[PDB]
Amino acid sequence: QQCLITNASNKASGPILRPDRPQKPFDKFFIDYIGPLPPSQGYLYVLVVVDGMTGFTWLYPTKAPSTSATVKSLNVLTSIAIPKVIHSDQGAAFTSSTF
DNA sequence: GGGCTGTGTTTGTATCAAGTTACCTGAATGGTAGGTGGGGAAGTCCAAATATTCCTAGTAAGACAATTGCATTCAAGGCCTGGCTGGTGAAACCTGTTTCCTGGGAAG
Ligand SMILES: [Mg+2]
Repeated sequence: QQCLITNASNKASGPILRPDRPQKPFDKFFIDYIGPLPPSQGYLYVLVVVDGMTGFTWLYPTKAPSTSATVKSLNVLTSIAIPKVIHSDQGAAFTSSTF
């Protein structure tokens, strides 16, 4: 067990999966902060909410990727309509028990 | 002559600290190798200190004049002291919450 946890596999994973598109908009949002960018107006982080139906991006810049900076960023966007599913990454701000 | 407040002397216990230690880790030491910093010796040049006089300006002084400063008296106001009332500050009790509090940890 000194040689099992250092050598890496020479066996690639198989074919990638293409999951199907949803059949309506407002079904899957794919959200991920970008940044730290170069600063402007006291902003560094930009929430990016892509619709999984189309590609229709939504931008909601914030000061710092906290939980509450995301929550008010979607209250603008939940004013439009309500999604069923929101995908993300396992972010520092999304995995919080508050969010 | 008397009085008031400060002061002192003695006791008990609670609290605070003194005590000794157990460990356990943090840190404190020992032995070494390396390079670097600094310390030391030198020199041409550099800046200040002196010896001088000279002249001049203001320093020093003597006189005078008048204001100010001082010392006293006057007048009363302001503040200190105390007899009193009560509203809050503090000490003891209880806690939930909040924040930290480094510390570790995950994830983008
Ligand atoms: Mg990301």
